[PDB]
Amino acid sequence: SLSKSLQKPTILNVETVARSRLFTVESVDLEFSNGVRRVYERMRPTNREAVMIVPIVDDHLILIREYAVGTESYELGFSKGLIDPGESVYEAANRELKEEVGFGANDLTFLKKLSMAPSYFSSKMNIVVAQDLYPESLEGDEPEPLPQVRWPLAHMMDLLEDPDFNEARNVSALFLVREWLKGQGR
Amino acid sequence: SKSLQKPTILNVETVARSRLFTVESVDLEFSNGVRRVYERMRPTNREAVMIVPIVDDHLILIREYAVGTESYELGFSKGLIDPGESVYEAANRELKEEVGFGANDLTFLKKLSMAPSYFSSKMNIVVAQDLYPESLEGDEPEPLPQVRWPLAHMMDLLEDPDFNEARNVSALFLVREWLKGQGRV
Repeated sequence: SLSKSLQKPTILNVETVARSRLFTVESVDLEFSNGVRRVYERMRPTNREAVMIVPIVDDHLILIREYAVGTESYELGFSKGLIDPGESVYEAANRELKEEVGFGANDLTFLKKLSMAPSYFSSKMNIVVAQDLYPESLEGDEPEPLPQVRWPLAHMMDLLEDPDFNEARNVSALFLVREWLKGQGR
Repeated sequence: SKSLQKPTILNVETVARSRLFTVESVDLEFSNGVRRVYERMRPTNREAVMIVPIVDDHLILIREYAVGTESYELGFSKGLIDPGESVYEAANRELKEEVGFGANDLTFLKKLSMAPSYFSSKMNIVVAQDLYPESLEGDEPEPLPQVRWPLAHMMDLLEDPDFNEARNVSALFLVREWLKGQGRV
């Protein structure tokens, strides 16, 4: 038969089937274009977005060490947080830097927006590069201080040899910033 | 300056369960005495695999429905590694189920975590070459349209929002780096 365009399935029903303090899982009844019915599960859709900041000062990246309960270990990577309602990406980035690393930035650049496993989650991550930093601290919600790690741009790619850093958002960010740095040749 | 001391886990408790999700509440005591109750997805040892097939200087991508964003993604074939399978074996089987091809040359490029703050799952990236026809039945509810994308313009994928997902992006850049190594550019 004739090749045809994509046709999204119709959502027959959506029901909350489990809720924790931070998670709300929904059961979604679907009917695909070919009439096949299936029940999928996903995290309740939200429009709350995240921001990840990549600070560069004196030819070094500023990374942080942060506990992750999912793996029960310390990850090495870029500062991340949520964009509060009403805030632009630049504003959330500046606020998160101040709260996590004690600096604000006069030069913030929005490089890319990414989704993460959209089959189950609808969250987006905005990658921002921060330069021309100045000291300024804000109170965050971290239970413990976030140790900072200065990493030379010239050896940026060595971060891929550290399993504590090898997380999809960190790796995507690393390569996107390097591409951007090439643009201006710095 | 003091060394890193992981918080101590005082208590773990299942607090919600769905068909595919089991959320745990974790009581923590950081080394500075601060106490917090974090929530996470029950830790698992099960791993995923993602395959990047290359044929005649082109990437083979697939379009697949994602209920979380209620849209069609454009990207690499992904699946779960079955217990007892190596990454190579899982990659070959998934290729077969999803694109109808097996591969004689499979290379394991990288292993990545995904939001370790709440999940503990790993994603293995495998490049597949020297393909041959061979189908296996998967459990997909509808066919997965295939899209051929030239290696010479692989970075243009970053201009398609249907493709811009952290795992696809990481794999794209890692495969490009690897291609450079064989002068495939």
